[PDB]
Amino acid sequence: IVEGSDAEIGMSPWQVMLFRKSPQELLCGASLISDRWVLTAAHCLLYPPWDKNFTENDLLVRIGKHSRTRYERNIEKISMLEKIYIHPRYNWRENLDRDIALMKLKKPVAFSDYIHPVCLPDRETAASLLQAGYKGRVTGWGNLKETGQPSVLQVVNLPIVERPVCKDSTRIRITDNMFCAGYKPDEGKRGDACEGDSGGPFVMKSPFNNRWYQMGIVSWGEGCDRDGKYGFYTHVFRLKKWIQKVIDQF
Amino acid sequence: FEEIPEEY
Amino acid sequence: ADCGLRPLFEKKSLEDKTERELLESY
Ligand SMILES: CC(=O)OC[C@H]1O[C@@H](OCCCOc2cccc(OCc3cc(-c4ccc(Cl)s4)on3)c2NC(=O)C2CCN(C(C)C)CC2)[C@H](OC(C)=O)[C@@H](OC(C)=O)[C@@H]1OC(C)=O
Repeated sequence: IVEGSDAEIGMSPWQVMLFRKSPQELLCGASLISDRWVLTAAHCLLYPPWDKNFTENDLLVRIGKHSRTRYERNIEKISMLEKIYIHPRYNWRENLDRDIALMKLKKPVAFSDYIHPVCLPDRETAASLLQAGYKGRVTGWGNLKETGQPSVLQVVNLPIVERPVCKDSTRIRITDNMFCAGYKPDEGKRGDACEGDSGGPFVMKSPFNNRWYQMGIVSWGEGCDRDGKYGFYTHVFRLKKWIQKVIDQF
Repeated sequence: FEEIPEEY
Repeated sequence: ADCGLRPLFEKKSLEDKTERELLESY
């Protein structure tokens, strides 16, 4: 995260770190959506251009963390993957359309003060909150700049951007399954996700029921916090039927 | 990165 | 069920330091 702040303890208790066994390494963010299911971006798991194609046993999830590097004994919980599922129409060849995957945990985890699932949006929540100018929050342990890295989880609040502005910021052909967020050049604030933040959550707090909803997945960006560029996020509600499919089925 | 418990 | 309600914040009626910025953007 670029131009974020250090998170408060327990501020994002659904945040999950995707962690490589060897070398023992931060790969991506992710999110806890129940006691045995983790949501992330497809490209954290399968990205042919980087030679990335992870199997289950290559990866761990670490839940309840705050420190990027330290093993947070008696706080974090390290979990192993039973199965990885990638949206079948995930497009890695072109624009990262349907950049979404589910991970099924070997064992259900106990919730705690630092471990707690986020809500997934329903149609009405999406239609209400996913509006240009409304802000969400992105968290992660990714890099502090393009260029380096944080000691603890970073947080930044970013506004959702009008779709035509998203489209005119890039040569990439945007789909209806993604949205963009970030401040425009003449706005006073800046901030962006950066490398190592992908697969983490873009959340919003409902003013109706006070609950946190995961509206996006950190998907891609060209650079980090460049003027006139914006981060792109997988549109979680648009893919919810696929989510519910998988879950009412494994 | 701090080494994790081998058990995992 | 109790999704999205944080043990250390919503479950204790405590606000985090920047959540107001989101609610204000609405
Ligand atoms: C539509 C498409 O295929 O776009 C590909 C272009 O991609 C261009 O290069 C990327 C420029 C900025 O990139 C970074 C430069 C520095 C660092 C970069 O990644 C760090 C990063 C950032 C983030 C996030 C920030 C905000 C988030 Cl939300 S996530 O996460 N990781 C990037 N990002 C990329 O690498 C991505 C790679 C993935 N693609 C997907 C949309 C498919 C987007 C960029 C090619 O230009 C070249 C050669 O570098 C361009 O080549 C040309 C000019 O045609 C490609 O055009 C092609 C090949 O079609």
